[PDB]
Amino acid sequence: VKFQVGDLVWSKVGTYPWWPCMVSSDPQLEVHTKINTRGAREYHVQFFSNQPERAWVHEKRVREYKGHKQYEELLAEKIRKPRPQRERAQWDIGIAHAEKALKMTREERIEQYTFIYIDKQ
Ligand SMILES: Cc1cc(=O)n(C2CCNCC2)nc1-c1ccncc1
Repeated sequence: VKFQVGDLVWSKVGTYPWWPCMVSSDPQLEVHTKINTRGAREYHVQFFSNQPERAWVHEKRVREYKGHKQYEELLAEKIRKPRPQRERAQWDIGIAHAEKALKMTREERIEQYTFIYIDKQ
């Protein structure tokens, strides 16, 4: 376990670009990390965005978030993929939240950003 609740990370999931996240406890499993069905470690993350979403992400697809300018370094891990405008606008919102979160303590971030989960009736 390298990440704890409230840690800021970048996550690379499916078709999406590296995305700013906050590690959090899964509302059902009450853990922020687990070993998956293939025996690999995963972390539970909240994606910063105007659209709250969460996911379990494989540890190899998670990186410590040091700042928005680290994005170029992640791509370096000349040819470049373009990015759709709608997705870029959502990513810019997520980054603005991540940058604000970076200036907070882990306790302040947990209070400010942890999602509220409502059971579907
Ligand atoms: C980056 C990203 C990766 C991902 O796998 N998902 C899924 C989460 C679960 N629901 C279906 C999308 N959403 C996002 C995302 C994108 C923009 N705003 C919020 C979240």
